[PDB]
Amino acid sequence: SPARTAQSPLLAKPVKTKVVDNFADMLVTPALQEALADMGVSTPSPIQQTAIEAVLQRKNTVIAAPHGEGKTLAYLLPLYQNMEKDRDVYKIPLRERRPRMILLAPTKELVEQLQTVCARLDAATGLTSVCFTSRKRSKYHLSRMLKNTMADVLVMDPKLILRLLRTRRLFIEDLRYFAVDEADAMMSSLHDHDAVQLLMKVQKRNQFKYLWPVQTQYVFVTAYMTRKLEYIVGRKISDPVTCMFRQLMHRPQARLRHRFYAIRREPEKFTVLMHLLRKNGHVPLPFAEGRRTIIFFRNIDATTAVFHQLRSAGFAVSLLHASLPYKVRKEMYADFASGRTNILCATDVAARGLDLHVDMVINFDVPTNALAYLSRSGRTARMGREGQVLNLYNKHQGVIVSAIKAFLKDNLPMEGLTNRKADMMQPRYAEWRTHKINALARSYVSL
Amino acid sequence: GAAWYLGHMQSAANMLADKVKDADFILEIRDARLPFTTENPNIRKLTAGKPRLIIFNKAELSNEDSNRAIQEYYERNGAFALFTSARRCWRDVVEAVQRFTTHILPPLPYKTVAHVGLVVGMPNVGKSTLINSLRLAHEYQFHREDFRRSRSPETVSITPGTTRGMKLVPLSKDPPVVLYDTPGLTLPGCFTKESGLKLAACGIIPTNDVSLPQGMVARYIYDILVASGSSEHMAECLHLPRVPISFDDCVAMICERSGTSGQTEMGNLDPVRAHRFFVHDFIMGNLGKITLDVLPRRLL
Amino acid sequence: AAAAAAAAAAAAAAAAAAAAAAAAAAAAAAAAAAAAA
Amino acid sequence: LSLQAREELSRKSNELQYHVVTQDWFGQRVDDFVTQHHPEWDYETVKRLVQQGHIYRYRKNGKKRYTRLTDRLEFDELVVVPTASFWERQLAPPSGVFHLSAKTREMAQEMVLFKNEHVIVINKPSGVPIMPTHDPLAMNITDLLPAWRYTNTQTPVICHNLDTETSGCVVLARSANTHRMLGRMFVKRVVPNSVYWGFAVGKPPVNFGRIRMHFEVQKGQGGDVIVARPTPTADSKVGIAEFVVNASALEFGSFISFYPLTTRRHQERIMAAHALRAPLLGDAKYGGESAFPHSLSLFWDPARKDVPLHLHHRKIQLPYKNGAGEFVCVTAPLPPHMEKTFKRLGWPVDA
RNA sequence: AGUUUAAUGUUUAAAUAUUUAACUAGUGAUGGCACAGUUGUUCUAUAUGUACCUAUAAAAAAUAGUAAAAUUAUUUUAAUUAAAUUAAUAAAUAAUUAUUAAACUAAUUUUAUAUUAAUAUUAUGAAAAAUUUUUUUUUUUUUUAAUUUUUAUAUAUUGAAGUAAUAUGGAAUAUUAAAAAUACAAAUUUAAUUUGUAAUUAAUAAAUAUAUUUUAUUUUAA
RNA sequence: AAUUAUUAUUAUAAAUAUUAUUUUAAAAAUAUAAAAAUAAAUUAUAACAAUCUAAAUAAAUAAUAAAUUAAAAUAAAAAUUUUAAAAAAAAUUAAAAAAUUAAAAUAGGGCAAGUCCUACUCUCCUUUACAAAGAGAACGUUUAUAUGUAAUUGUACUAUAUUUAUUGAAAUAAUAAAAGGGUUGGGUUUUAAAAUCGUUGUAAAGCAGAUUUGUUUAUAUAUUUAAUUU
RNA sequence: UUUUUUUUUUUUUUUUUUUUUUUUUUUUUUUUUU
RNA sequence: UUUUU
Ligand SMILES: Nc1ncnc2c1ncn2[C@@H]1O[C@H](COP(=O)(O)OP(=O)(O)OP(=O)(O)O)[C@@H](O)[C@H]1O
Repeated sequence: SPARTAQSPLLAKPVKTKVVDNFADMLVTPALQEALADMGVSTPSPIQQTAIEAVLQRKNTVIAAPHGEGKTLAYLLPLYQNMEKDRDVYKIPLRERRPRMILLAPTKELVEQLQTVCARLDAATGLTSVCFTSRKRSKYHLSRMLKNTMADVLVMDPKLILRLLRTRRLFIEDLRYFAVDEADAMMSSLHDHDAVQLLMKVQKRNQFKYLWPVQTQYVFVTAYMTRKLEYIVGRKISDPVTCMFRQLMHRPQARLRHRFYAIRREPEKFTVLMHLLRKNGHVPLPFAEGRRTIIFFRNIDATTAVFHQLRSAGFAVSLLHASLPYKVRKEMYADFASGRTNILCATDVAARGLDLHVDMVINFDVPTNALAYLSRSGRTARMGREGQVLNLYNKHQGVIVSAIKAFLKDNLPMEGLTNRKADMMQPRYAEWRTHKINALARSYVSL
Repeated sequence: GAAWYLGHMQSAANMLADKVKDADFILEIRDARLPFTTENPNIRKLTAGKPRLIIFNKAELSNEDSNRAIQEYYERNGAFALFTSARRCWRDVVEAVQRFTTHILPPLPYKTVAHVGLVVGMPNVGKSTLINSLRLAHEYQFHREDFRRSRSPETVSITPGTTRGMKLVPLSKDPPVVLYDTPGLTLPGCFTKESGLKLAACGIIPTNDVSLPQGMVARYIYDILVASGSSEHMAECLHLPRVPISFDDCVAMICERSGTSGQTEMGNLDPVRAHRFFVHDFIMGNLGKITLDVLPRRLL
Repeated sequence: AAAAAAAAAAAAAAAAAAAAAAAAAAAAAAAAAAAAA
Repeated sequence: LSLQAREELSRKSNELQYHVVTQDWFGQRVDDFVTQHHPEWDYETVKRLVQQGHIYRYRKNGKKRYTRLTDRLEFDELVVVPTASFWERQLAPPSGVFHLSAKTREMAQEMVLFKNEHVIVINKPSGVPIMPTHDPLAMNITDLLPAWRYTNTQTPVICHNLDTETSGCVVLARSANTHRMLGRMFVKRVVPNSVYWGFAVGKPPVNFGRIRMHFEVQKGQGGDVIVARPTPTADSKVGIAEFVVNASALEFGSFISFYPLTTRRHQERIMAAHALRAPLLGDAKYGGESAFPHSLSLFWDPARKDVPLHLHHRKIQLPYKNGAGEFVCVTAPLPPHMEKTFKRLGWPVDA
């Protein structure tokens, strides 16, 4: 809001809205445009235009977009552009265990995609990237630190980076770039508070003045602007160049269309799902017939209950939650992705920023939040693709769906500083507010 | 400003058709003393093929000669006709709707749905009292709409106004011959000079006012009965020299229960207390048991 | 409501009642084109 | 509106994007930019689009700056100003995208009670319609209209369609710009703005009050009634008038004055035919069947259609004022057919 | 002359009075006796139980934890005035004002500067768009003291046959351009039209048009 | 009945006792009460008459921040305005009117939730219970057991899930509290005993030999007709 | 750890219908607007 | 499923 975010750090300070509208005029090297157009990107999206040269310069940035607006290229592309101008122009030596840039990522299925989208940038020649997740005898899989790594870009979950540090195997000594992805949740107790405690050790090294002055470029990319994200950035980071686009943000996309089903009975939530799963979809490689679809559940106790109920009813349903083993979860993902199995009984793992082909999200329980709803819904329609989200709301989630139903027909920001998830925000509406129970009555009935 | 539907009926036709396009058996409540003034204009071309159950009420005061032809007329067309004295109340008219379908109904495809009945007619000749007698008792003894009979708001107890949409009365249960309402389409108030006479003659539209004084219908019931006899026997019933020469004497001869402030030597009686008498008594079928309409022997 | 166009009264019979509402940057500070008595 | 801004976002059209070059046009007022690039629209046709929102926006940065006509351009942002090219579609683009012999050009000049540079008020003859019903044939006001173009104004526009049988006072606007202004004067008043006179036969209830009926026009000519004290809320609009029985024939007629706060059809006569069931004299459409003229010592020969409806649009308070501070009130004098029954009753016909 | 209502009365003769207004015909009843408050009567009005049904009487504390309201003492001796905001594994301080205390150095006039700790104190409430006038709330008495000028105008002539020219206060010039005015001739479709010349128009180029101090804040002396 | 107060406290007995408290010499409103007209007793009548002074004596009541005012005009403040400012010229006294001043952020429609309401299939602590065990159960009691809603209640390998299944419903027509005046719109308005008690105006201060040099004008219509005269 | 094997989540060697609004036309017409 | 504006 304009008449707000003045009484809030990280803002009241100008938001770089200087559109540059094409890749040439953002000065991205033709060795990177050839690789971009190779991917299929010709025109810069709204977030890209304005924040790619706000990080092509060394300005510490807060990229904030809606959903599927191109943020992953937004921050990553210019950082490869920047790394290339380090190793070649400055000739800053690689060294062994000292990575030029780290990337963070909340979920294991999000880490990996951030690697292949960065792997496709070997046009940024020398840059070699390695991602790492949990495994079996995985502590014996930093062998790829002893081994060839020298990896200028090291994308990993924050917790495993932190252990590589405190046990003296990583050495942020030469950390030139420090990026964070899906920071809305990563910089909070929701994940581990481990994004912080990692800024600082980096923040306390570029102000050490007894090793070379490596001013680490901090880059935060977050679809949601939470109250937590403001202060740990507005109050600690130096000159955060914001890129908020307040007239398209905290809103679900336009071409995405919503459907609200009112369900009175606990066990009736099922037929409404199979009746929804009668859209008969099947693709090459991405007794009953469902389309491309994800089903989001309140809990992994239930995400497998319905999963088996679907499967034993004849669908090719898939299953993805955290308590799965390593082989099954790896497989059960590589079936849904790549054509097979067409429907994915998922929990909130799939809500957190994943890209694929999905085209229909069933909220098997409309979530009690505005993040847990924009994150699920925002997986449906990405970069202009059409898409439908169906909401099986209940009696207990009626209020949130009394308002979601009302904010959509108006296209309003969902309480534009989202809450209830990262900033749990007992202040329903963000200010020194505890809304009144108004009156001017002054009759005060007698007996 | 509580008036009724106001407009020529011949523009309420193409909407009446689509009301018959879904109905099965057409009903009507008429007055046997007015076989074709209490009819909707389309009775001729209204349906011609839906099984009509056309009822003439108050038949005991309508003449019996004209009763035969009007009976066999529709009875030749196939559409039925039933005459009732109304003393034996509509309870027997209801029995008709229990019988006058079992013989003519097409068998229902689904064992218990309805026989959607389209009713028409003037609300003041017997159509209202036929609905609101079966509409009130359905609230207590219950067949459909399936709720606990508590949501009827304050001060209605009946709703023939402002909703009258899908509102319908379930007259019967196992052959559930339900009946519609037909928001009143009759007596348009744009009636004819003469039709208002025959209407207010029968007790229908009993309003006798500046629009229609007694002396205008009384002049009509007297000049209609130019044949003095069995009507002069109502005159002779009150000391009248049998034949009345004209309107002056007969109305003034019957001033025994009439009068106003008149002298002890020259009494100036009141001819309006004699007006209403001669008017309202013919309403009761007391004077003569004779119809008003002409009964076209031709098809029209 | 929105109190616009104040009026600073100087005396009377020497202010002309059109110069009261003058000292406001507008089409006033001119001569009333058609006065009424 | 939120859907109006949607199709605006999802329409290629031709979207004539208009750069704002460094030299000539950066700095100029937008209404100069549109009017010297798009000569097709009249300037008023350009203000409507520029203010309405079916506007020629300007786009510099990531949002659309809808603007007022005086906002000036920016220092070569190549700040495109997008203008609409194929409005026709779901948009529904805005407004602007015989002979009259003498004895008529004179007849239409004795029917003028008031004229200035902004309106013309006439005195309509009871029985001449306004809109044509026999599409080639009937002599109505709209065919007469090129006769009150006094001083060569552009064909005055009719403002409130008086009915056929209604006599009285009409208002034309002499200017399509004045006609927009004279709308707020007619629809759904709160306090009266006009006086209808009439001679209803039959002294109604109390000689002061207000009538609230809820009309419903079922085609053809259903014309329904109070059915809902609140409203049927779907097909019904209410018509409110504050009637005053000025003087009254002792018990058989009255001279009633209606101040029609609303704008409903025959609301004068249908509310008069059910203020008592005493309709207006000669109102064969809604009342009119009591007798032919309701059977009086008036001209009583054909009657069946002789007596014209004694209803007269008497006075209209225009918003244009006068040399003295008073607002102007036309006072269309009664036709002889009401001057007949007024003097036949000896009342002082107030012109 | 016993029975469900209307005016006056308005601290009234009454802490419900006089007249107005709606039906029943004592062989079945004025109190005998009887009932009582987390409940009697109950002709079922959540009406009535001794002039406020929160029944009355007695004893008591949680009962403004509540924009509640009050809170007793002149002549004094230190300052600020809207600032703060992260629910939740290893990241230097909430902020305010307040009470009480603490320390001058790489760091310039030979200038200037309220920093720190401990404790006390967390409710003074914006929704849209647009965007990357001013310093005053508070004075020990005598003087002293620098922010003051009102209004802007324009007519006549002649010829037109319904338009210009001349005079005045922007003026006349000069050329390039056009004269849609226009006037004249000549050619003609008579006349109208064709044609040119000049009034005139516009652009552009050049030379022109009037005067202080003095009434409110910059200090003393006791 | 607070009284020496609106009063025959009447269960009974009764029928020619003059059987012992009511000021004032004026006028209006009001209050009671009153000849005539559009076969009855009625009207309305806000129409004559009739009763209700003053002064003298006696004396209460509510109310009270004070003014230095207060006539009259006229602009200026989130404001609603108590004041202040310019400009005026506003005299005492008694009486009578109530125009203004001293008694609630309301009335009406249109929406949505809530309490009230009914209803149970699933909710919680009911107690009163019933059966069961126990005594060779003529009965008295103490444990173990699910019944009715009885009836009160409440129910919108480091990661990436979890803190809510746990009573369910009804234009529940009226209340309450909110908002509001392509989905969508009907409502328009402001009070019920007033000692006036501040200004106000109206009348007045009782005989003036005498209108009106100049103040100030509730003063108020200019035409609807009829019948003539050219 | 410990560094070896040729890989392995590799082991490993301590809008309306349906089977645009409104302005008080009398079907078809007007006029304003979006 | 499809007619209409
Ligand atoms: N400049 C571009 N032009 C066209 N398509 C693009 C462009 N950049 C990215 N895309 C495509 O659009 C998809 C959606 O954008 P992306 O994957 O970056 O979403 P995201 O930034 O992760 O989403 P979110 O904003 O919700 O976090 C990309 O995965 C890619 O397929």
